[PDB]
Amino acid sequence: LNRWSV
Amino acid sequence: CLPNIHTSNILNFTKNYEIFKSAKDTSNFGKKIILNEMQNLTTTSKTKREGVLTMNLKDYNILLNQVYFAKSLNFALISHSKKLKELNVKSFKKKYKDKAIIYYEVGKFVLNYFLNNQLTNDITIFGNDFLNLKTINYLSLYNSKNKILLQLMLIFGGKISQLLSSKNLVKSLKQATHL
Amino acid sequence: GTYYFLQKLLSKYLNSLYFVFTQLNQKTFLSYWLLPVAG
Amino acid sequence: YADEWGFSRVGADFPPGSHPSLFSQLLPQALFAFDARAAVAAVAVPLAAMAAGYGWLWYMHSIAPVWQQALCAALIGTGYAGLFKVAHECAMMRFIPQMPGLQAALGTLLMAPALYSLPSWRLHHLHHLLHTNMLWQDVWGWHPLTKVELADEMVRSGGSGGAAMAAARLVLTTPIKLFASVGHWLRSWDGLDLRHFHPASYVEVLSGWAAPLAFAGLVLPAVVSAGGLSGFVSCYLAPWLVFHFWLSVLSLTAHTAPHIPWRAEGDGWDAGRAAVAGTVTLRLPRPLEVLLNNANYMLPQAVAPGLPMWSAPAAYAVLAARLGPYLTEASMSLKLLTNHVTRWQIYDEEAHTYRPMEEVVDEIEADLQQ
Amino acid sequence: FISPMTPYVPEEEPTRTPPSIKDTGTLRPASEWYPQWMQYRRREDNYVFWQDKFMRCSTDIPWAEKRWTLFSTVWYLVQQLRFVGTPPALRYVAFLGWRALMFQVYAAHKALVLWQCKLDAGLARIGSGGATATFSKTMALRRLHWRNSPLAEALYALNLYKTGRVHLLPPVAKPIPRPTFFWLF
Amino acid sequence: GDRMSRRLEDINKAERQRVWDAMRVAAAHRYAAGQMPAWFDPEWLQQEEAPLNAMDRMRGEQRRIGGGGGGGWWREDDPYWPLRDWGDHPMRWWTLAFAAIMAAGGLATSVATGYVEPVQAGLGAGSLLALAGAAMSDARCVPGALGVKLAWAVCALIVLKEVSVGWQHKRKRRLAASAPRLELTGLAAAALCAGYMLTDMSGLGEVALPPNPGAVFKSPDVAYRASVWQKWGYGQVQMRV
Amino acid sequence: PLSPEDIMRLVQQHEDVAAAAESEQLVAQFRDDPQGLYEYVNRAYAEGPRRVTTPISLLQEEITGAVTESYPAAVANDIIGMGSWRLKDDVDPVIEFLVARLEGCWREILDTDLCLYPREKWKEQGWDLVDSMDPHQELEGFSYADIPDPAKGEAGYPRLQLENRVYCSKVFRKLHVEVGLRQDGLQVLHVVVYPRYSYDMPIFGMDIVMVDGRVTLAVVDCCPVRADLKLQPHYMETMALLQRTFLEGTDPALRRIPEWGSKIFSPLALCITPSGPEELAAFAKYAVALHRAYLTMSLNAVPVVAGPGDRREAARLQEIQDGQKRFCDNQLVNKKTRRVLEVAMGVEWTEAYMSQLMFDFDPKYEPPYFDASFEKLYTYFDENPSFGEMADEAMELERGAEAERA
Amino acid sequence: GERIWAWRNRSENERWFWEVFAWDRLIFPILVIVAWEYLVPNHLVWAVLAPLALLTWMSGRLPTPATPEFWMLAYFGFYRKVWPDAAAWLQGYVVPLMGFA
Amino acid sequence: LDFVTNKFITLGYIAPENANLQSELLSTKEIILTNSFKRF
Amino acid sequence: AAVDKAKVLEDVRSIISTQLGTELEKVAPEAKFVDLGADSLDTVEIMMALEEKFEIALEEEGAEKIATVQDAADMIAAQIAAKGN
Ligand SMILES: CCCCCCCCCCCCCCCCCC(=O)OC[C@H](CO[C@@H]1O[C@H](CO[C@H]2O[C@H](CO)[C@H](O)[C@H](O)[C@H]2O)[C@H](O)[C@H](O)[C@H]1O)OC(=O)CCCCCCCCCCCCCCCCC
Repeated sequence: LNRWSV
Repeated sequence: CLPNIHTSNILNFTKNYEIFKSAKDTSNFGKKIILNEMQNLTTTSKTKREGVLTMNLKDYNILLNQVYFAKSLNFALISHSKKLKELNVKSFKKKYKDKAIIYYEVGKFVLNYFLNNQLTNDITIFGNDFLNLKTINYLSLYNSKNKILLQLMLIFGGKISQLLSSKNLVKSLKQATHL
Repeated sequence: GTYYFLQKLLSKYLNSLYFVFTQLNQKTFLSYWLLPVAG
Repeated sequence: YADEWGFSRVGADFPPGSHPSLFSQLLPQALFAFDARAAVAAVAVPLAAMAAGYGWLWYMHSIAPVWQQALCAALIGTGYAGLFKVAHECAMMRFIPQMPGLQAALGTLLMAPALYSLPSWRLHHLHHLLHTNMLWQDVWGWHPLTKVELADEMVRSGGSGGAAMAAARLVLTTPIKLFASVGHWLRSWDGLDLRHFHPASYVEVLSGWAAPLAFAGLVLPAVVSAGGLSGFVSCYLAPWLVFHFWLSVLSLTAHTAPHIPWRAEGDGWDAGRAAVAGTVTLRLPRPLEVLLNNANYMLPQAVAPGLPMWSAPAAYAVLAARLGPYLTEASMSLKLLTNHVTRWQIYDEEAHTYRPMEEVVDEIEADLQQ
Repeated sequence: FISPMTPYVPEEEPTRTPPSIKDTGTLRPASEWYPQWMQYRRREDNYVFWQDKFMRCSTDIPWAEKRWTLFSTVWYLVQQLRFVGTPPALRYVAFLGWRALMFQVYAAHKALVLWQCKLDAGLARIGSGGATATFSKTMALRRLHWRNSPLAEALYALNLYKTGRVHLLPPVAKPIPRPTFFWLF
Repeated sequence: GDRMSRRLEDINKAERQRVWDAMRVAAAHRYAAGQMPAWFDPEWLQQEEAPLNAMDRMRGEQRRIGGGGGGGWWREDDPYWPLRDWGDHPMRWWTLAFAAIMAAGGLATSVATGYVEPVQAGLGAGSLLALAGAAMSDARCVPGALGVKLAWAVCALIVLKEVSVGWQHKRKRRLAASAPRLELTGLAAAALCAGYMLTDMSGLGEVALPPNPGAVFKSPDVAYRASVWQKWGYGQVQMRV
Repeated sequence: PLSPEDIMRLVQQHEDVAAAAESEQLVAQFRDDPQGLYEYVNRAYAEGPRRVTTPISLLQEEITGAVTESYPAAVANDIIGMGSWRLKDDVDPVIEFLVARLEGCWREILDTDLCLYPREKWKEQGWDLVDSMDPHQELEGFSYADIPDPAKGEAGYPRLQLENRVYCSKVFRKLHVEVGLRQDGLQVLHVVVYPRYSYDMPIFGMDIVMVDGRVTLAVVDCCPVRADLKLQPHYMETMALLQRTFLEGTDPALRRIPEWGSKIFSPLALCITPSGPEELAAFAKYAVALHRAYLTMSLNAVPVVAGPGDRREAARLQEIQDGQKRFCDNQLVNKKTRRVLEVAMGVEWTEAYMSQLMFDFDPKYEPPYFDASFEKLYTYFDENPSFGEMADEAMELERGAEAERA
Repeated sequence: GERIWAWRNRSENERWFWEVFAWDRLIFPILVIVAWEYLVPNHLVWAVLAPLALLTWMSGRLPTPATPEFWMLAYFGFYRKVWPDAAAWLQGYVVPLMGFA
Repeated sequence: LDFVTNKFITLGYIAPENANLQSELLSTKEIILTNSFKRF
Repeated sequence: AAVDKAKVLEDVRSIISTQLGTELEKVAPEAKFVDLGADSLDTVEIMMALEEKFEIALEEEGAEKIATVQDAADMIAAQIAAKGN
């Protein structure tokens, strides 16, 4: 999905 | 100053243990419910439902100290051990050598248990050998002759048991003044 | 218990994902146009 | 003379050292079979009687006379006593041994209307079977009031008064004695205490308690919600009391007589002397035996705990032809009931002399403290 | 089988963090930064003041306090508004007000405990005639440190009132474990 | 030295107890499967303590030396008998008494008025509270934890219904007279709820919401972090650890 | 139509049919392969080493390449041999082989319940190793190598040295091996296994007396404890079957009955004077096989309890105690024999050894035992462990990968 | 700072839920699906097929029956909007063709 | 010593076969030794 | 934990004196509180003041056996040593 979300 | 960490029991077992226990809950109280479902005189009220680790982490730490010393304790090591389990699911000299090795190990651990446990101080502790230079300096500059002799007994217990458990072959070899 | 030994005697016979949504703002802001228009 | 109390065929004397399962070899293996027609009849005939009674009840609810309501309630209670006998066979693992899951589900579903637990019931009845006619230990059974205990609550409590000297004088001197299975049912909950039980059977005991609790929390509010107190006494409470009357009468006539003694262990108590000599077989008319599902024939089930219910009268005929003088029979009549109510109340532990309450009280009353 | 005299008391994992090393336990406010007993201890053995902050907030967190639930999801908003949503100046003046109020309520509780000692002596006279008229100072400190359950207080008071026995005390109340209801809290 | 011999001993004792509990749980699962050897005794599953810890405690102790719950003495000897650990939950007789008075009050109210909500929300909740009180008779097991949770759920539902919806038989003509409020039944159920919370509810704390990827951001376990990554839909995000 | 007499007879039928059933259920294990009671060591050697399939050993083989191997208990005790005996070098090869076989049978069959006898009874008095020239233990038990053997005629000659090994178990109150040596070539092995005073079990006995390396007396027996001096049918059948299996030839009587064994000897008791290496080998095989059969039948033995209820169990317990007392007294009045090897270690010390150790009877003293029986659980769960839900997920991923790849 | 550090170590899940999950993956998809079904006419294309295409393009995942977006489009879409029309057409064409009614 | 050696052979050991290229003791081998050191 | 028992005793004496009314001299180590004429409740108030001053929890079991100023300072110093752990 998104790298900064995890 | 950050002193050395290569300490066989203390800052290896405790270190790896808190590292392992800090990553997950590892609480299985509810899984004890099957202990209350054992005397139903019926058919049901098993398989991979067992989500409990029946392995001591001390054994994995013994392995991780046999290697890379004499990788850490995580779930990848346990998965590798499970995978290796799934993929795996003239003689008198051998007898003499095997007997010498096992009696050395047995005597060493017998001496370790007797000195460290048969002498607060409740749980059985199996202290470990390989005194380093720091330990040697502490025991030489401080403590006493008895406390040095205890470490020497810890050192020599295996050879003492090897000597005590060995067949003298002179009385089996020599046949019939000082006869 | 009172029936501890009797109960002992008669018992011994004498997919991988969650059901969650996916974010729609990872590609466009256009889904944010529905909120004020519907409000 | 022992037909002076309706105890018709009486037993002379039994030698000790014998075990009741020992006599199972007297029963041929043809009786230990599965008759599917007999099983279906044993479930269906009392269920047919219960359905007929309830259809009558929905026919005439309150326009009916009291005696007509009482007769219909007696029919429903007798049908449920037959269904409870079926559930007792399911608890004893001898109704459908091929399907233990269906056996357990059927027993629990047929014991839920009685507010009884299948695991607790089979536990207490196995305890009663292992301690049959044995003093101070059987509990789950018609343990008599011994003159020693009447003496205790007669002198250690002071004079002739007392809570257990008024409760006992109300129960074991009056026809409410024929409804003491209500007290047995209250005792059967074990205080809702799990500490009596093995820790490995906690889930079974909890589920066995929960299914009657599910009944009393779901079906009973629906009954009071569909007729009130008038629709609850006539629909559930009167059949419940009739079923408890049948259970009390069968249990009281099974193991209580002047010629049957109650001895503690080590005093001379023996399993054979307590089972195939300490059991009185109640005899009922054949429609009553069919409706009660042969629940008065408990002696062959005691001597062979794998013998199915439908073969019980045939196996009892075999045992009465084989054993001979050791068995006791009694026809169902007013004589047995009036003797159990007015005469056999207190058991002195000296010559198995069941006596009226007062006559024994008189001894421990005008003597002991006097 | 291997029954060791004393019936085995299972030692469950802790559910609450152990109280801080600067705590008083007596409803009195703790000190501002330093718990004031360090001055009566040697230097370089007072290392366990920061070794309480570590393993009270970093390394020995009980896993019952890391549980994610609906109540903790709601409570994160309260804590976030307290820490990053409210200015530290207003937090400081509210902290001063709470400190003063807690000092006042500690003085009130101390006076109440002394009056309970007087009531202890009175109930110990009515029940032993006139002989025993003292009071248990250990029980006084137990009331002050909130180590007593209300049932223990009532049982001890009744015990004084009808047999005396000042120095026969109820058991100390165990700490209340953190309640958990699945995904709710 | 000490403080590390003590720490090592406590770690060894805790790990031995964890291994013994895991071993008896797995042995239970295999014995119920009929996959056990013939020498296995299921009574060993009743050994709660680890055998080595039991032996160490034997060594230590050999080198060193109103009518509920249990008994009752009433101002003569053993005066603080209610606080003794009898094996049951403290609120067992309270929840059994509340079940009894709820069933009795519901039956009496439905008989007196004719409304069926008092009997349906009466005996129906009293049976659940009686089952919870039965399950709380041994409050050291999973049935004990489940019983206290079920009793709290029933009492919280009673409080919620009383203070949100109200009682149907208490419906009146005026809107201000309807007034769901909090009467004695809701007060008793809330007091029981507070009693459960303030006596014991810990147990089955492993059942919570599944751990977020924010939990395992600083976790030292790459396998656990990747498992949470994959379960929460991310999966293919580069870990770079 | 049944009669009280025939009800009692029917009880008798059931009662002794259960006995018959138990007896054949105990003999059936040895009925098929009696040579398996002796050739078990050779069969375990032919089985060879077992690769230890534990996850720790598998990880050791995967990383270091070192393979952990285990052996069966039979070849384990064959590797051990005599063991750490203090006098293991001066003994005869026949005595050493017999001691190794019987001690290995003890440590293998009676595992997880074999305790060492309490040291305050035999070891704190220094009776584990006694020397004739040092009766007061002035050399801390090192006299066997600290003192040279006496010269001929010189006081102390002949020197007598006795080493004892006393064990306990769940079903056995005393398993005693005594090895005695003397300068005139005489060596004595005395192995006695005592059941407790709760089992209807015979006392196992063996005495091997040899002079100058030649065996002169060899006795093996399951001495009964009952009043009629007869054994149970399983013991009689096992002894007859083992005699047929291993004795084979030789003279059929071979029983001098030297006026003292007649009160303790079983009808199938063996007391020979071996004449030939073939007869000695046959006796050694028979004796090892009989000891293994005795220990194997010890596994399913059930203790006899009494008190309330019935008194025939109390009569059986009194018969057991009387039989054990009779055996101990008959071995104590043996002073026209083996006690002559004593007296060199005094007469009062001979009494204080004979009564206290070996043949000792007491109603009130039962030796404590430690039945672990959970080391089986620990070894089972080291062989077949559970690795947790995370490892289950990892193995699921691996299985899916191999399914999609292979 | 000590209390913030303690609370930040305690929570560690609620902060990710409130910073990543709560709007973008819980509330916003629900809001846009409800808003779209409230806005667009009761048409099969506008209530099912066009939101299917738009959600697939915006999220990179087709709404499989294992996905909650499919069930939101099945209830707030097909069931709330086009199922009445489908019902009428079905009861007047297929149900008699099945022989019923 | 003999008892611990007999119970240690059956558990397993590293044979000196030189297929390559013991200070802590494992858990079952520690249970065996602690059971042997029970005494009385 | 190497508690300065001299400092602990000096501050304990100061607290005892401050509460009662005596000077620092009259509060001697071996002096009993009974000598100073602190009543039962007053002794309890003194223990409370000691708890407040040292910011520690007094060892409840054993507070009935605090007789000397030296005993009070010794129990307090043991608690100061046991606090750090
Ligand atoms: C010399 C300067 C002149 C003024 C100074 C003193 C005069 C007036 C002081 C403030 C007003 C009265 C305060 C009384 C009750 C405290 C209010 C409260 O709820 O309690 C506040 C708590 C207490 O602070 C923190 O509290 C934490 C939690 O403890 C307590 O936290 C709560 C206390 O409410 C609960 O009671 C809980 O049970 C208890 O544990 C810690 O323990 C610490 O004490 C501390 O970190 O803070 C929190 O969580 C909430 C944070 C924000 C709340 C702000 C409330 C008031 C702000 C006033 C701003 C106006 C500015 C003008 C100046 C004039 C002031 C009127």
